[PDB]
Amino acid sequence: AAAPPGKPSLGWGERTFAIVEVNQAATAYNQLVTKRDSADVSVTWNVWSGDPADKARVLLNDKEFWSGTGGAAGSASFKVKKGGRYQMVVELCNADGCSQSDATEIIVADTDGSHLPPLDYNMGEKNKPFKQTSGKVVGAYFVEWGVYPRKFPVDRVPIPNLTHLLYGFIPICGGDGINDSLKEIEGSFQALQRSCSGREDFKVSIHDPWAALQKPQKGLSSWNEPYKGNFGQLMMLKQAKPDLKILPSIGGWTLADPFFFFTDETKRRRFVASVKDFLQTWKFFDGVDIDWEFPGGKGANPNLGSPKDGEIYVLLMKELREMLNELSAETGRKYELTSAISAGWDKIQVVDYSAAQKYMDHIFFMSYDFKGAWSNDTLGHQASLYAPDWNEKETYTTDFGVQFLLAQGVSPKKIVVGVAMYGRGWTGVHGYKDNNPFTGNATGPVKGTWQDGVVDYREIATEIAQGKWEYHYDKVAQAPYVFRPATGDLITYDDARSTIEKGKYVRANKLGGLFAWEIDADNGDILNAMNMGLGNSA
Ligand SMILES: N[C@@H]1[C@@H](O)[C@H](O[C@@H]2O[C@H](CO)[C@@H](O[C@@H]3O[C@H](CO)[C@@H](O[C@@H]4O[C@H](CO)[C@@H](O[C@@H]5O[C@H](CO)[C@@H](O[C@@H]6O[C@H](CO)[C@@H](O[C@@H]7O[C@H](CO)[C@@H](O)[C@H](O)[C@H]7N)[C@H](O)[C@H]6N)[C@H](O)[C@H]5N)[C@H](O)[C@H]4N)[C@H](O)[C@H]3N)[C@H](O)[C@H]2N)[C@@H](CO)O[C@H]1O
Ligand SMILES: *[C@@H]1O[C@H](CO)[C@@H](O[C@@H]2O[C@H](CO)[C@@H](O)[C@H](O)[C@H]2NC(C)=O)[C@H](O)[C@H]1NC(C)=O
Ligand SMILES: *[C@@H]1O[C@H](CO)[C@@H](O)[C@H](O)[C@H]1NC(C)=O
Repeated sequence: AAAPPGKPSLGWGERTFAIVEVNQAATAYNQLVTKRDSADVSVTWNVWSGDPADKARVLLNDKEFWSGTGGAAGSASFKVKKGGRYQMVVELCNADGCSQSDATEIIVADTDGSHLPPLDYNMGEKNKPFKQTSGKVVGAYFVEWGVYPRKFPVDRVPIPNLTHLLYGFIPICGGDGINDSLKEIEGSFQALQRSCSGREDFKVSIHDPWAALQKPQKGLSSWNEPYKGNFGQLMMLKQAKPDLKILPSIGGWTLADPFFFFTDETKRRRFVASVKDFLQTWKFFDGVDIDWEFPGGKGANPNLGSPKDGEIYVLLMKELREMLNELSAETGRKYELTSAISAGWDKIQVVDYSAAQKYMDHIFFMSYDFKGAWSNDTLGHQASLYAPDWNEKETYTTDFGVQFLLAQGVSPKKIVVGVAMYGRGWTGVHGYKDNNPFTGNATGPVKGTWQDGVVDYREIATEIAQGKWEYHYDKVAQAPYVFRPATGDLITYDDARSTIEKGKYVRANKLGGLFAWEIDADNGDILNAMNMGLGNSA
């Protein structure tokens, strides 16, 4: 006896939608992104000779999203708040029974990666897979510019082997006076201004929208993937490892300048609000990393810095945490507040980290760049654990900084020790005593991989193997270095031996773990060492 309505046939229209719209052709951030709180779906259907007064429903994965009459040649529009891949069906009803259209798939995109398959990886180069068993922090920085000459997109990141991924860097909008430090690097200040065009200063932006959201990378080349570039892959990343913490790092050396204006409480509040907006917009992020270099000055800008920064650093941490607290209220998620701080005691002394730590999850202790080509007559270890035998009252070492930091009353668990995946070096090192090249003087920077005076560990590791270097290991300082007595070339770096030693130090002293700058300069050796040295499972 049953005679349901005719089978609805879905008309043609849009099949992909986005809760957060991204303009694939925008240079400015304000034109690049619009966050909506829901997407907006439309479906057309048609039944030749039907009863328009029948009942109609639109079902996304067998759940109701709309309800009306439709009947014969109908139409519906409704709002979807959570992204994913949905099977869409139109259902017709009369007094006998119901009819279901054939399913059509739709993509509702959103920035927590819901619409995306998991970013998958293969261990590359010397990486060996580990399990994060130790409960220790194992972090690494990923630079935005890595996708250009460096050829290191997100998919080359060995994500079984990390607990934290720091994205460097996120800028703060500012022109002349605000962000002058960017001018030492050609194109970059200008690149920022184009990005922040029409944007209030002291809000956060994206330094390179192309790299971040528009560049095609593996898995996202199709002409309408809502999100491509770096952010796109990072979304797929949280989908392979939902527990891997991905933090946006704000500042760094050449972007830290706006922080010195946060003495102005009005500007600070705008900033914190913009970070809140940033996280609601880019949901794959898990909180905030602050990289102000440095509170009190002595960073890129020789004209910026005040003792009054130590107190600002703590109020920024208080207000940021409070923002994340109400961000958690609305989203039910947990967020991390972290920060990268100097390992020099004279910069540490500026801030009361015992005062700030109650707001923070972790402190990434920049225990590298202790020495470099910025000096011809202060040669030494760039990232050593202890002072060298030929200079016992050396204050710029991992150990000294950590002890100094703890002495403020910081809880050892929050301190995450830094490891260098790069070398700093010199050339023309002459006039040294006792076959120790550090007692002499250089005539300039070593020849660098990308930049002068800096060398990727992969480059160093490979050339040591071609016999192009004299390898030595300071067993007292716990740091390696290569030397070339001919040309007078000298390079300080971290290798797997010093890195395992930092691991043993972290564990002996009940520290938080290790992190590395920067992930692309490693061949796998060092991250293997970090994991093997913190007690993780192979
Ligand atoms: N005693 C002090 C010394 O301490 C001091 O030395 C300083 O010590 C600190 C210690 O903390 C060092 O800082 C640490 O290490 C890293 C760097 O080593 C720090 O990172 C900083 O952050 C900023 C973020 O903006 C970095 O900016 C980026 O720098 C790169 C250059 O490598 C730029 O490259 C340019 O990229 C653009 C595009 O993005 C390129 O243009 C593109 O070209 C491609 C080609 O294919 C094309 O397709 C594209 O269309 C086009 N867009 C352009 O050609 C590149 N030049 C990035 O753009 C730029 N964002 C910055 O590098 C880095 N400094 C980190 O904070 C910290 N962990 C200090 O670095 C060190 N200076 C010394 C100072 O010498 O003084 C003593 O007194
Ligand atoms: C390291 O030493 C080199 C060479 O002594 C310095 O470079 C020279 O700087 C002077 C300054 O006018 C120039 O006349 C020379 O041409 C430069 N180099 C050479 C090879 O002649 C360099 O400035 C020193 N670096 C630091 C950080 O002190
Ligand atoms: C290295 O440079 C310092 C700078 O003052 C100088 O005093 C010293 O004599 C130099 N050493 C050699 C071996 O040239």
